[PDB]
Order: sequence, then C-alpha cells, then structure tokens
Amino acid sequence: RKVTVATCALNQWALDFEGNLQRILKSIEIAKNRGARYRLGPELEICGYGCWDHYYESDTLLHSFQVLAALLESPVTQDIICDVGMPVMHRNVRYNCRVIFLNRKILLIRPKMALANEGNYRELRWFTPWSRSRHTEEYFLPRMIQDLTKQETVPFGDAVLVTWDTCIGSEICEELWTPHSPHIDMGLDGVEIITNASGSHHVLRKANTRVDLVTMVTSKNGGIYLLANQKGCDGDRLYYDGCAMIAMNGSVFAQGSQFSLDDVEVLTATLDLEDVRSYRAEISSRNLAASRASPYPRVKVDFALSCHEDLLAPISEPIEWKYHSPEEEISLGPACWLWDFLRRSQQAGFLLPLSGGVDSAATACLIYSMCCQVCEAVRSGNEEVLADVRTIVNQISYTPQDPRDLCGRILTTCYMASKNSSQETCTRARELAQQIGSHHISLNIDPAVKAVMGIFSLVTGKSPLFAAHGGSSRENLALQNVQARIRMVLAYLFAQLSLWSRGVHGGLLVLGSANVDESLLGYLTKYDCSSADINPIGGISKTDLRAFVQFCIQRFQLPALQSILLAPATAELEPLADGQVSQTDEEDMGMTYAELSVYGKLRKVAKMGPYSMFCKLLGMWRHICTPRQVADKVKRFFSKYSMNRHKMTTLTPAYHAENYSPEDNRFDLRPFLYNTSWPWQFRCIENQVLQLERAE
Amino acid sequence: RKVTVATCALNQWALDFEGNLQRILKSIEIAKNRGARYRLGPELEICGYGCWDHYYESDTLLHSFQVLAALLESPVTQDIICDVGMPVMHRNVRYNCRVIFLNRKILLIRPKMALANEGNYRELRWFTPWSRSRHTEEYFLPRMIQDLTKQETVPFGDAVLVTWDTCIGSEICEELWTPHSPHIDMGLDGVEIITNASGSHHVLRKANTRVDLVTMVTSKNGGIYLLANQKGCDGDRLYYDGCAMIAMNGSVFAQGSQFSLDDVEVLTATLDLEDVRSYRAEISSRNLAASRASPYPRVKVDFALSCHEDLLAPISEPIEWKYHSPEEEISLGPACWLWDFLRRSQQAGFLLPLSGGVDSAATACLIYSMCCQVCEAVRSGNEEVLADVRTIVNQISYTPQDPRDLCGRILTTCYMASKNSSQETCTRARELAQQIGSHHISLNIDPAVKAVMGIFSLVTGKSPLFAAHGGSSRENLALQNVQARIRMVLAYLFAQLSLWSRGVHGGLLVLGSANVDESLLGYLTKYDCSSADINPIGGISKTDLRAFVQFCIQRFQLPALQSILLAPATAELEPLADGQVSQTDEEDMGMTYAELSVYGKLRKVAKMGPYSMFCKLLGMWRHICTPRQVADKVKRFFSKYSMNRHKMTTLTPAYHAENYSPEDNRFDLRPFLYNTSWPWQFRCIENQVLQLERAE
Amino acid sequence: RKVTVATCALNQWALDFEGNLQRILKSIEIAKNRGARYRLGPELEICGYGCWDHYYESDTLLHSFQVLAALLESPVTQDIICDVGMPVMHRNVRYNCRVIFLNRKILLIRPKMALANEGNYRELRWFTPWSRSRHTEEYFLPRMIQDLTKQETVPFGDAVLVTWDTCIGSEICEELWTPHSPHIDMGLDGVEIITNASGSHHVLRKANTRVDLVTMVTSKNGGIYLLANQKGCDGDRLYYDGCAMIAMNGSVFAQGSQFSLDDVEVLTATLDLEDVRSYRAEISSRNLAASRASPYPRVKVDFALSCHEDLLAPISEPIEWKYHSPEEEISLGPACWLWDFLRRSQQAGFL
Ligand SMILES: Nc1ncnc2c1ncn2[C@@H]1O[C@H](COP(=O)(O)OP(=O)(O)OC[C@H]2O[C@@H]([n+]3cccc(C(=O)O)c3)[C@H](O)[C@@H]2O)[C@@H](O)[C@H]1O
Ligand SMILES: Nc1ncnc2c1ncn2[C@@H]1O[C@H](COP(=O)(O)OP(=O)(O)OC[C@H]2O[C@@H]([n+]3cccc(C(=O)O)c3)[C@H](O)[C@@H]2O)[C@@H](O)[C@H]1O
Ligand SMILES: Nc1ncnc2c1ncn2[C@@H]1O[C@H](COP(=O)(O)O)[C@@H](O)[C@H]1O
Ligand SMILES: Nc1ncnc2c1ncn2[C@@H]1O[C@H](COP(=O)(O)O)[C@@H](O)[C@H]1O
Ligand SMILES: [Cl-]
Ligand SMILES: [Cl-]
Ligand SMILES: [Cl-]
Ligand SMILES: [Cl-]
Ligand SMILES: [Cl-]
Ligand SMILES: [Cl-]
Ligand SMILES: [Cl-]
Ligand SMILES: [Cl-]
Ligand SMILES: [Cl-]
Ligand SMILES: [Cl-]
Ligand SMILES: [Cl-]
Ligand SMILES: [Mg+2]
Ligand SMILES: [Mg+2]
Repeated sequence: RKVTVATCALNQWALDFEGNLQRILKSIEIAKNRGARYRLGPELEICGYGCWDHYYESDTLLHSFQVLAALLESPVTQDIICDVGMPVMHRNVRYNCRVIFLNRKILLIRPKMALANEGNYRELRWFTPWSRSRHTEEYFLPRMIQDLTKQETVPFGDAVLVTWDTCIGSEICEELWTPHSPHIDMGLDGVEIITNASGSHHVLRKANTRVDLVTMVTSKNGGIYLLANQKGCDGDRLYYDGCAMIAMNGSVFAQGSQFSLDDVEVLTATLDLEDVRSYRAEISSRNLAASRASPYPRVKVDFALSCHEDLLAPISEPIEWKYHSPEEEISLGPACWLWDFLRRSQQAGFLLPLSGGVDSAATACLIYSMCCQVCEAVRSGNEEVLADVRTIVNQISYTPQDPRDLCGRILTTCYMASKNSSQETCTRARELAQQIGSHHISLNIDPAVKAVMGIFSLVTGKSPLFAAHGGSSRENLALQNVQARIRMVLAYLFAQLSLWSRGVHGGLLVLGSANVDESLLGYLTKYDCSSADINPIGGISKTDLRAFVQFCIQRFQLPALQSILLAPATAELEPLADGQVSQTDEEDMGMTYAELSVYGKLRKVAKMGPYSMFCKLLGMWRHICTPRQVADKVKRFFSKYSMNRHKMTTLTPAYHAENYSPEDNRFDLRPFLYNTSWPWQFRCIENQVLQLERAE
Repeated sequence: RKVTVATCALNQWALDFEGNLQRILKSIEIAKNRGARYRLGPELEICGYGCWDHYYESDTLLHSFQVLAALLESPVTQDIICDVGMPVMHRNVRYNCRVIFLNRKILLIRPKMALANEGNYRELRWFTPWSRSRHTEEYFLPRMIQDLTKQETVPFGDAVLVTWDTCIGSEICEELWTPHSPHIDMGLDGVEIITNASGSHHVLRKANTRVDLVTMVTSKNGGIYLLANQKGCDGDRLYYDGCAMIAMNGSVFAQGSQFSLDDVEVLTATLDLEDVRSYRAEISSRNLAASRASPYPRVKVDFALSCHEDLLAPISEPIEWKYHSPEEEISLGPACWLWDFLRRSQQAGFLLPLSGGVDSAATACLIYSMCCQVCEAVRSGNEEVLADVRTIVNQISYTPQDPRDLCGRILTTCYMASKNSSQETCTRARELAQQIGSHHISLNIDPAVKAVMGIFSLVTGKSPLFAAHGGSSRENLALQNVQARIRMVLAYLFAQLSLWSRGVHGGLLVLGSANVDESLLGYLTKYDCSSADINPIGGISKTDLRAFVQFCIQRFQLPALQSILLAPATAELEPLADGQVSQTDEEDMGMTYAELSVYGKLRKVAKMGPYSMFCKLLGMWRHICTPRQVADKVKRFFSKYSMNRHKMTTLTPAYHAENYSPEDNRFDLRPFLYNTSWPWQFRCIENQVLQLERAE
Repeated sequence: RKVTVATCALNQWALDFEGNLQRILKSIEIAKNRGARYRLGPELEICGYGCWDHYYESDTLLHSFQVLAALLESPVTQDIICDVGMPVMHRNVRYNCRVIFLNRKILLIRPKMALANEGNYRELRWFTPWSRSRHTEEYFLPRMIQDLTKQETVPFGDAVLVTWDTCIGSEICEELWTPHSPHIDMGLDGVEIITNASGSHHVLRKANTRVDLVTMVTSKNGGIYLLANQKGCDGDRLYYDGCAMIAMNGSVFAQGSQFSLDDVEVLTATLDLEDVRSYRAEISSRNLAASRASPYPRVKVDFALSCHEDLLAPISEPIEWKYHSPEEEISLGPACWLWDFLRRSQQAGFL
C-alpha cells in the first residue's frame, strides 16, 4: 500500500570525493527524516558526472569505492534502500553504474545500456554499454567491500528489485528517450516504481521536454517515476539544472528546482501503490500482442518499502509544474553558475570590462542577480551559502542583506575609454555600476596606445593612420585592434592588482562578454576583451540578451538599462569624418543578428552545409529574396564563418545555453583551416541559381 | 602470375571536394601510367578525413557522391579497379566506407567494422560500425548514380572481391589493430591481397609500429598487404604522415614518405601471386585451419589483375624500411605542417617572436627547415610546390634556390627587450636571424610598459614595485605579466602591419613557442605570447627541443645556436638586486624539466591520479627521495597543474607530437575548475606516508 | 520534396460490398481531384470492420477480392497509391490486412501484428497476428487477380515501401499503442511517412488520447503520420467516430470530423519531406544505442510521390485540434447513430 520515496538534486564536483560523500550522506539523512525508505541520487554522483578523461584513471574507480564503503558503514543509511552512481569495471570493462545497497549489503549493480554520444556528451569515450539484456553476471567485490559487507559477489546487470511489497526498476538518464526504453518492458513485467538517475545540463527552453516525457511515460504505462539530477557546476562550462521529479500515472507530485544555490535538495512523496495497480487495470488488465520475450531477472530483497506509517502519513496530492520564462531562465542559470565558479575557484571576485553596451550590461545583471540569489539564500537559512560568502569576503561576521552591498564587495567594473569614446557610453557605464553597487573604474587607454604606436614608428619609420585620416583599410583595422588588445592587457592588470590597490588580498576572475551570434561569425578581435577567464553569456543569443536586459529593468529596478538599450550599437574605436556617423555592428557584419541566428540554427541544429542551407532559405525567404540574393547571403555567411573559425579555438569558455553553440572544445568539433572559397559547394549553389533564373 | 598494384598518400583537405577530386584523379592516372590494375586510396579520401561535425551534414554525403559520380564517368579510371573512401548513409545509419568501382560500375561498398574512439579519434560521434560479419545487404543507389552507372543496387557489407586471377579484401585502418582482425579469417578463406585505407596521424617515434605490424601480419598470414594514408594537414592540429606501404609474405616492397611536400605520392609494386600461394602452402598449422575456414561473401568481377603485362615486367625486389631519427622527425613533421598552413591559409608569411632562447630558436629552425624543403622540392621538379610559393610571394617568376632568400620573404623574427633584458640575448636573436636569413625586428617594450603602469597609477594612486625594489610577490608578478602581454599586443601589431611598413601587401601568422611541458604545468602567462595563431612545437618535450636544436647546428650550419644552447634558461623581465643572479625557469617551476616530463607521462600515458602516481614514484625514486618527499613532489605537481588548467582552455592550437599532450580541445579532455586541495586524494597519500614511517 | 497525401473516414457497412466499394472509389476520386498521390483508408474497409462471425465465412474473403478486382480495374485509381483493408488468408491462416496497389499492381499485402482483444474487440476470434517480424513470404494471388494484374505472387508481411523519393510504412490501428510499436523501428530505419488504418469506436471523452498519441509519436520520432478511421454505424451497437488526421513533426495539419452525416470525408495535406529530414537532424543526426536488429524489408516501387506540382502547391499550415464538449459529444454521436440506424433499417421512423 502506502510508500514514501525520495529523489534529489546534488551539486556534485568532479573528483571532489570528500564533498561528494557529504552531499550524498546529507540527502539520505534528509530523506530518512522525511520517512523515505528508498532514496534515488543522480548519475555518477559519487565521483561527479563531469570527470571526463579522469575516467581513464584507476584512482577514480578506487576512491569511488572508498566513498561507497564510507556510505555502507554509515549509521544514517540504515533501513533505507540507497541507489548511488559510480563507475565500475567488470571483467576489464568500464561501465557507468547504479549501486543499490541496503543495511550494509549491496543488492544489485546496474550498468547503463545506452550511452550519450551527442553534443557535450561523449560517454563512449570511457564507458561501454551493457549489451547482455535481461541478464546478470556475478560481480566480484573488492576485498575492501567484502570485509565490510560480508559478500563475495553481487548481481551485475539488467535486473529489477523485488521487495516484500513492490518491484523497483532502473532507467539511467538518456535510456528514458532511447528507442525501446527499459520502462516499456519493466511495465509489462509489473515494475511499479522506476528510478532514473540523470546528469543532464541546462539548455535554454528545453526544460519541459524532460517533464513531458516522464509525464507521458507514466500516463502511457502507469507507475511511479523518480528522476534525480545533478544541480550546479561540476567543474566546467556546463550547468546541470536538476529538475528532479516524482511522477505517477501521468501526474506530477514533486517538482525540484532548476536553479538554486542549494548543495542538496531532496524531494519526497507519499504514494499508495494500489493507485498504480488500479490505474493499470483501468488501461489493459488483459494480455498484450503475445511477445514471449526474455523476462527481467529478479533480485529478491528482504525489505518492506511500506512500513506501518499509513496511520498518519498523508498521501501526496498532484501538482502543476511551474516553468521559468526564458528571461527568468537567463537571469538564474548563468547566475548560479557564476556563484559556483566564484566559490570553487577560491577567487576574490570578478572583474568586468563594462562598455556601456548591451552585452557587458547583461553580464553585470547576471552578477547582480547572483547577489540577490545569495541574499535570498542567506535569508532562507542556507548555512552553506552564508559560510561561502563569509569565506569569499573574509569577514566572519558578515551577513549579506542588501544585494548592492554584496555586489560592491564582489564585482569590479571597468570602463576603458579610447580617444574616440563618447561621453554618453562612459556615463551609462558609470550609472549602471552606481545602480548595482559595483566598484567602478573609469580610465583612458590612449597614453598606452600612443606609446605602442610610438614603438612601432620608432622602429619602422612609418605612422599608421585611421581610415578617416586617409589611412588604408589595413591600417585602420590594426589601430582599432591595438586599442582592443590594450584593453585586455589592462583588464588583466586590474584583475591581478586592483584589490591590491585597494589594500586587500586576492585577485579577480576576468569576465568576458561575447555573445553566441558574434562568436559564430568570428566578428571579434583575437585576444581583445573577448578573451577572459569565463564568459557567462557566450552561449546566449543577442536577441535574448536584449530581451533579458529589458526584463531586468523592472525585476531589479535598474533604470540605467533603458538608455543602454536605446543607444546605437557602435564600437567607438575610430574617429568619425565630417558628414557621416558611426557604423553599427549589424552593418559591419553584413547581416542582422536575426538572420545571423537563423544561419546559426540551420547550421548546427538542422545540420545544414551551404548547399542545404541555400535550399532551405530559398523557400523560407521566397517572398523576401530572389535566388541570386539568398545565394549571396549564404555565401557571405559561410566565407566569413570559415575565415574566422580559428578565433574559436582560443575563445574563452562559455556557459552553455543554446544548442547551436559554435564552441570548439566540446560541443562543436570542426576544422579551423578551411578552403574559404568553398569552390565545389558554391558551384552547386550557382548551378541551382542559374537553373531557376531560367524561368518566365 | 604477376599483378601490378598501387597505393598512395594524398594531402586531402576537409570539404575541399574540388581539390580532393583532382588529387584522386592524379593518383589513378599515375597508377595507370605505372601499369597498375588496382588503386587503393586513403580513409574517407573523398571528403578528407577530418571533417569532424560536418559528418552530421547531409551535404557531406551528397557532395561525396557527386565526386564519386565524377570519378565514375572519368576516362582516366577505365580498366583499373579503384578503392575510394566516403561516408555512406544506408538504411538511415551513417557508415565509414570503401567504395570499389570498375569501368563505370560500383562493385561493392565495404563499411568500417571497428571505429577508433580514443586520443584525437572519435568516429563513434558520427559513424556506426558494421557488425554483421561476413554478411551483405543491398544498397539502394541514389538516382544520380543510377542514371550514370545503370545499376539499381550494389552489395553493402563484409564481402570480398573475386577476379579471374585473385581475391581482394579490405581492412579499414583500425581493424588491423583490433584483436580479431578481418585479415585472419580473410587469409584463411583465400583472400590473396588485402587493402587498408588509413587516416592516422603523426606521433613522435611511433612510425615503426605501423611498419612492424603490417610486416608481421603478412609474415604470419601470408599474402600481399597494401596500406594507404593521408599525408599532411587536412585542417586542424594533426599531421597525417602517410607511411603508405606494400608488403608481401613478411617483406616490404615499397615505402612511402612520412613527411614530404607532395600532394600525391603513388607506390606501385609488381608481385607474383604464386609466391603468396607457395608461402602459405608451407605452413602446416595454417593449412590444417584453412581447410576448415568459414567463407566470405564474394562479388564476382569480370576482370584480370594480371594482364598482358607479364612480358618481362620486372618483379619488385624487397627493401629495408629507412626511418628518421627523432630529430629528423621533428625537423620534418612540423615543417611540413607549417608549409600546409601557410599555403592553405593564403597568408603572406609568419611572425615569430624570437627571444634568444631554445624554443623560439627551435621554431625558427623549423621555418628554415621548411624553406630548405621547399627549395629541395622545387629543385625536384615539383610544380605544385613551385606554384604555391609563387602565390604566397605574389611573383609568378620566382624560383627559390637559396633557403636563406626564401626565408627572408616568408619569415619575420621579432626580438622584444624589456628594461632588464641583457645585451647577450638581443645579439643571439639577431645572430640567429642573420644566419637563417629572416627579416629581423629589434625593439624595446619599456615605453609601452611605462605608459600602462602610468595609467594604473593615475587611477589607483598606487604604483607597483618589482620584488627587488621591495614589491610584493603579487606586484612583482603583475609587473612581469604586463610586460609579457605587451609583447603579445606588439606581436599582433607587427603581424598585421609589418609588411605594410615594408611596402608589401598581406599579413602574417604569429607563431607560438610553448612546449608541451610548460603547457602541462600552466607555467605561462595567460594571453602572453603563449597565445598566438599556431604553435608548431606545443606538443614537443623540452628535452627533444634541445636535442633538435643541437642537431640543427651541423644539419643547417647555424653556429648562433651554440651560445643559445649554452646560455642559462632565464626570463629577463624583473630586475635583479645585486648579490643575486637571475632565477632559472627550473627553480621557478619548483621541479626540473625531467621530473616534469615524468609527471606528464605518468599522468596521461599511465592514466594516473595523484594517489597512483605517488605509489609509482615512491618505488621509482626510492633511492633518491623519501616517501615524505615524494608526497610533496606529487602534491606540488597536482596542485600547480589544477590551479592552472584553465590556461589550457584558451591556449593556441599546437601540432600534435607526443601522446602525453595536455591539449584540451581534442586529445586530453578535463575539467577546468578543480578542487585544488584534492582533500580525499592527498589524505590517502598522507596515510601511506605515515604507515611507511611507522614500519621501519 | 513536396508531397500530397490523403486519408479518410468512411461510413462502411458490414458485408455491404456494393456500397463499400462505391465509398472507397469516391474517396480515391476525391483525393485525386485534390492532387493526392497516396490514399489511406480505414481498417478492413472493404468488408466493413464489424462483420463479426461472418469472418469465419469464406464468402467474405471471396467478395472482398471481387471488390479488390473492381478497384484494380478502375480508371480512377490510376497514378495514386491505394492502401485498402481486407481479410486475407495466407497458408490457411486468416490475417487482417492492408492491400497496397498502384496502377493495377499489388505492391504489398501487410498483415496486422497486434490484435485487439479487449472490451468490444475480439480480433483473435477470427484473425491471427503475423508473428514473423521483419520478414515477408510470397503470397499467391487468386486467378481472378492474376489475370487482371498479371502477377503470380506478391510480398506478404512486415515490409515498407520505397519509392523514388520516399519511404512509407504501415501501423494498423492498435499497433500505435502496443508496446514496441512499428513506428519506433520504422523511424530508426528512415521511414518518412507512416500510415495507420483504424476502426476505433466512439468513447465518451477519450477523443484526445488518439490525437495526443499521434502527436507525441510524430514529435518524438519525427515524420508524417496518417490516420484513417471508419465513421458511423456499421451494423451494430458501436459508433465509429473517425477522427482521421494528418500529423507531422508534432503538429496537426488536418482534422477529420468525429460525427457527421457524410458517407465519405477525405483529408489532404501538402507537406515538404525535407521538413521531416531536417526535423530529424534537429534531434539525433547521430547513431543510437547500438541496436543491430533485423532491418525492415523493402518493396521497391517505381513511382514518385512528389510530381512537379510544387510550382503552385501551397504547403499546409499547422492547425489546432478543436474538441467537442462532453455535452456536444452526446448531442452528436447517438444522434448520427440514430440516423444511420433509421436509414439502413429502411424503417419509416421512430416511436
Ligand atoms: N586559417 C587560419 N588559421 C589560423 N590563423 C589564421 C587563419 N587565417 C587568418 N589567421 C590569423 O589570425 C589573426 C587574426 O587576428 P587579427 O589579425 O588581429 O585580426 P582579426 O581578429 O581577423 O580582425 C578583427 C575583426 O574584429 C572586428 N572588430 C573591429 C572593431 C571592434 C570590434 C568589436 O566588436 O570588439 C570588432 C573587425 O571588423 C575585424 O573584422 C591574423 O594574424 C591572421 O593572420
Ligand atoms: N579555476 C579557475 N578557473 C578560471 N580562471 C581562474 C581559475 N583560477 C584562477 N583563474 C584566473 O586566471 C587568471 C590567470 O592569469 P594571471 O592573473 O595573468 O596570472 P597567471 O597567468 O596565473 O601567472 C603567470 C605565471 O607565469 C609565470 N611566468 C612569469 C614570468 C615569465 C614567464 C614566462 O615563461 O613567460 C612565466 C609566473 O611564475 C606565474 O606563475 C587570473 O585572473 C585568475 O584569477
Ligand atoms: N569601452 C569599453 N570599456 C570596457 N570594455 C569594453 C569597451 N569596449 C569594448 N569592451 C569589451 O570589448 C568587447 C566588445 O568590443 P566592442 O564591440 O569593440 O565594444 C566586450 O568583451 C567588452 O567587454
Ligand atoms: N625577449 C623576447 N622577445 C620576443 N619574444 C619573447 C621574448 N621573451 C619571451 N618571448 C615569448 O614569450 C614566451 C616565453 O616567455 P619568457 O619565458 O618569459 O621568455 C615565448 O612564447 C616567447 O616567444
Ligand atoms: Cl581488491
Ligand atoms: Cl528470475
Ligand atoms: Cl595574495
Ligand atoms: Cl550594444
Ligand atoms: Cl545592441
Ligand atoms: Cl609577499
Ligand atoms: Cl592587404
Ligand atoms: Cl632556454
Ligand atoms: Cl633550456
Ligand atoms: Cl483461385
Ligand atoms: Cl531488403
Ligand atoms: Mg551590447
Ligand atoms: Mg627556450
């Protein structure tokens, strides 16, 4: 009848065994206080999901087991079934596993059967899928575990648990949406509870597909579904957004946070198993298509999941899943990201080159949002967060209440004007900093620039001129770039010495402000301020950035943003001749951010090369453009793209948000020395155009 | 009786279909002129091996076929069997394939059955292995091919080719390295000739493994074995080093270049099939197993490998494989990789910061080596090299004979001294430049440094001091780093404007000079000159570098190097107080380049975390060090490594040389925000140390 | 690229071969006027789904074939692929089938693999599920059909059609919600269009589950989904409420009536196949869990589903499915029921 189960989101850290252990323990202790008899944790939670090439290392395996032993001998784990994740090597093959134990015995080790090998995922690099479906083998335990557990071997493979009162089965992360998912046969076999341990990272706007899936599955097959997921940054450019859930028969009973500053969040629910049994009768109490397939092996477990609590235990009522707006998503994720980055880097704060333009502004807003979250958290009684703030600012007695106050201690904004900067942009940056609370620095680079160009003249005997002073296209560009790069040099100097100049220990993380759209076209200066330490908006669309900044006005009460939004998007690096005004980035690029986004998505999402893309747009923009015209747009896109790709190889690491990122380290593997005339492809395009231009 | 076969190495280029088509045609034409009736190409040669995520694009598939259709309708391919590679989608699964055609008819498509998923390889990201052994399906041909070939379908799978006189089998690359390789069962079923198309890249010293393996195989199994490989840079960090070979019954019959400036290099041999047959007939255990061997599907082909060429057509005689010394390898690999960048980037030359030290010196030697190579190639009658040069140099009449004259056209060294630089280092740089013939630039950064520091003072009211002037540790470092990044600002300014100042069109690629040992430890300044466009020595050991440079003294007649070798490895950026001499980078790092090299190899090559590494060293350095000491060495390494790993994320792409490269984009994936205290792991280490101190 | 397909709801009548034929013809004629190159009809539409114990009767089989012959020799069926349903006995075993023909040839006969045996359904009483998955056998045609079609045998079993431009597959009624549905492997194999012929009867309030399913399926696997269903009373206490639909990539493009007094209702839609191909790339352009299962047999069909019409043919835009309130459901179904009862009973009225 009535059972009480727990799932959870943990902020795990790659190879951080000590912390990882304490987090797992805490969740189990929490679940037990709430009356749970089964606890589900995230995929590979013992070592942290993102260990990458450390999985090749045997030490990883070893410590994981030492962590497992600690769990097994811990008095908290008594009388609750615990499903943890670690790597495990069986017969010289490395598997991504679930280790399920109860009262100092291992019940079953259950290896993953479908591995993620797309986008940021590459599990086949380190793990093998279990291929012997509906079968188990005897796994031989480490003497370390034997001595403790008093078992020689345990079942290893595709099996389910049978207890005195129920039948629980495992579905690991992506097995949930893999063709022919375990949950189908488990359902058929009569499995009433299905646990899914995830490690899925944030992706702007796609939170609902996870929820929908679990929902549909429970709706279609009946049953309780448990989903646990990592939450936070585990040591790289991903943010895991654990929307841990508990679903039954198509309804949701517990909704876990997508972004929060909690290291441990536990969901429970009290459900009557008979609701499953009667909901399944409601559908098909009959037989099926006559399948006669090999049935699931069964691990007998001497334990009752439901135990006497009924007399008081309130049944969980169904709930509606509340989603975040896309702007709320943006204001929360990169924000919580930046918080883990700061706290785990053990760095003294951030250094933000603030230009008075939209992106640098958005970046500033993310920090302010971070501060708010921290204040919220501290108010909420979050000891970990309080501990951390106190450690970051060095003040034992400190207690952030006003976000502007915390911000000041944590953020240093820096406006670096050139000879041609307007008074307006300088002002806007000054105002925005004033409003969020940051320590603002305003300086002029021109003395350093004059000096560099002096060195050049001194040695070549030649003086480059700006385009407006009769300079060549090359000279103009070079000059612009020098200023860009001097800014970067200065940014790092302050990162390294500004706190020093204020009488205080420590150094700052440099933050970048490239957006995903310009990153793709390479419309940036190699090694200017586009290269920093971390970039939180690197993966966000320009349009979304504007959207996010306009949303910040009212949510954070920052009026300084209006002028910033209204101002013309221009880079004041070159003097303006009489009769003309500044050129906008969109004219500079030779395409609007809108249409740039389309190329982006057609390229990475829809997997189109130039010919394919030419054909798509030809129809999409059939009214607006002519065949010759789209050819030119596409050609212009691919050439600029290819010419600039090398800029991508060295680009600052970015929070992952859009599934159309051009990021080269993990998500978008590509050449960087292309033939930039695309002779063959472009010829195909021409032929098509010529063919169409034969119509009357 | 006698058959004439060809294999080759092509300098393919990712997505360069036009180019790739022309090079394949050339190989086939060269093959025919030399009398071959079979021609084998490299792995995925139509599209070029390294298209990475473009493999997801239908356009890659489509254009590959268009190339194929071109090959099929081409007169040159008449009466020679052609083994060509491309990706194929079959039943909506994407495979790495060989396509064998003859006289406008596709004979068979052979999919790869084992993929490479380690190191720089990750075929599983985009392809699936064919897994039905000795089995075949019908491939439905694209309409375009049908209209040309008048075929509806062709066999797709694990099949062999039967001619009137022989039986030909395919082994694709990594299949040769798998435990139960195809060549075993193939040889037992009477396949006489085995063809292997590879696409494997350079690794210092590992050339013999490929040779020994193919030789062993034909020795153990009998038969002729052909290997083809890409040669050169196809668009990324890798150099494919085509050691294409022909081997029979354990002897080599043709050895292809490892590094050469040739786009197309064809090997042919004339062999007697009767030698194969009698070699096999002499192995009793083989024959006992061959009269019981499981059969391969055979595609019957109306063709004779041995024609009316028999008339005294001279049988090929056995040869000894000649190898390169490790220094010759270094002298030739990155050199060719550099030529390929220069010509395929359509850039006007290189800009090399030259410090008067070993590594930058090495980089200079590579460029000179390249120059010699180009000169040698031109003297050989190589028309594409001569064209390529004239294009780079914009003078259609130019003929590089002297290596020093070419060098001055395409290289620009740049010495950049600080206030503290010594006169010696200046002169070493200058003397090296004179001797290789580069255009040398000598300047002082001090004016620019003062200007930047003046900016900092104007805005903070504080002035940083060098440690020798009582500055703090941080001040001293900030100061050193500033100078360092200023050098980078200048480097790019000259890269962009130096030719302009000399009244010449174009720009330069900036070369880096980070070695693989410093890259590992993070012993470099983020965004100093460590950050360039490409780094030809970023994957090479400090010890190999010295060895290389010392080799260059006699090989290239460059005496300036001796002083460069003999001089103390010091970075003159800070002033030294008297009573004290300048600190070497080895005491700066806190470890010798030697012990560093060991950490790096134990790390990547032996897959070792800090506990494992401590254990290994403890035994290795048992005489030299005490366990307490070993722990400190290991902890210091791991500490430094992980505090600095972020420097890897934005670091300049390096030519891949060692298999212990710490490169983060492809070869060595790792997190970049570690818990740098390594609590768990260091605890385990201290436990062992205590345990060892108590007992004895 | 652009194709035009048709599905339909028919008011079929058990054993009413004459009428059943004329209804099928009419739908095909309508589809052709609308430019369709493939037409999908309901489950067992030739004999009418509700024949019950008449399925034991060989006459049923016979007339069905005589009806099939009439379809085959009819000039209306020219240049459109027609998927009709009849019972068919292969090797002395009775199967509930799809007969797909084009220009007086049978392309493939495709038998049901999961049979409904719950509530009002009892298909196992008369039919056997096809159990040899991913396999076909040579079905020997009746001389009646041979003479007309000039074919000795045709493929019988679990197969897909491959045309010059696309790949079409079959999912019969309840196979849509049976564990391990054909649409999963068909998707994997690259089937771009999936036809589902239904005979599902009205059930108060449960209309959305049909729509949701088709929707979710196309959303999850990509592809065009076609669903046809009987509509009206076929001679007993059931009302079939054909919510025939056309779905693609998770959106609905055509919504058929649940209750109407039409004997024939045809849905069409003009869709670009490349939307499927690019929507599937959007999800997983990679590989899967490494399944290595026996793949679908392929019937080669010398026909192009898309033919030159593009230059004028408007692409169908997505629509929202409009449901009836429960009271509207009540006011319409039993109502349309009573109408067929009155008209087919040949009675003078009600008391
Ligand atoms: N295939 C290849 N592989 C490796 N390297 C390659 C290469 N092709 C060129 N390179 C090299 O890469 C280097 C590129 O860097 P660099 O020479 O500095 O120039 P680059 O970064 O290419 O040009 C900077 C761009 O930024 C834009 N801009 C201007 C002003 C402000 C802003 C702003 O929004 O902040 C942007 C401007 O319009 C310009 O197009 C060159 O040295 C070039 O030789
Ligand atoms: N976990 C983490 N994730 C992301 N970023 C992190 C980080 N931890 C620190 N950071 C940040 O990274 C930045 C590091 O750069 P920076 O502050 O400039 O300083 P950094 O590059 O760390 O220090 C330079 C090193 O180069 C050596 N050096 C000196 C003189 C000459 C030479 C030579 O051979 O050329 C070398 C010197 O001994 C020193 O150890 C800092 O802003 C820091 O806050
Ligand atoms: N005036 C400025 N002050 C501070 N940072 C700037 C300034 N201008 C540009 N940046 C930085 O440079 C990048 C944008 O380049 P630009 O478009 O030329 O303004 C972003 O990373 C900014 O943070
Ligand atoms: N005096 C110099 N002149 C030119 N390049 C230098 C100089 N010193 C250092 N570099 C560059 O900086 C890196 C080495 O740093 P360092 O060890 O401090 O000399 C290499 O990439 C060198 O090319
Ligand atoms: Cl052990
Ligand atoms: Cl069992
Ligand atoms: Cl400090
Ligand atoms: Cl802006
Ligand atoms: Cl803007
Ligand atoms: Cl100090
Ligand atoms: Cl120019
Ligand atoms: Cl040195
Ligand atoms: Cl040295
Ligand atoms: Cl008959
Ligand atoms: Cl087939
Ligand atoms: Mg902006
Ligand atoms: Mg050196």
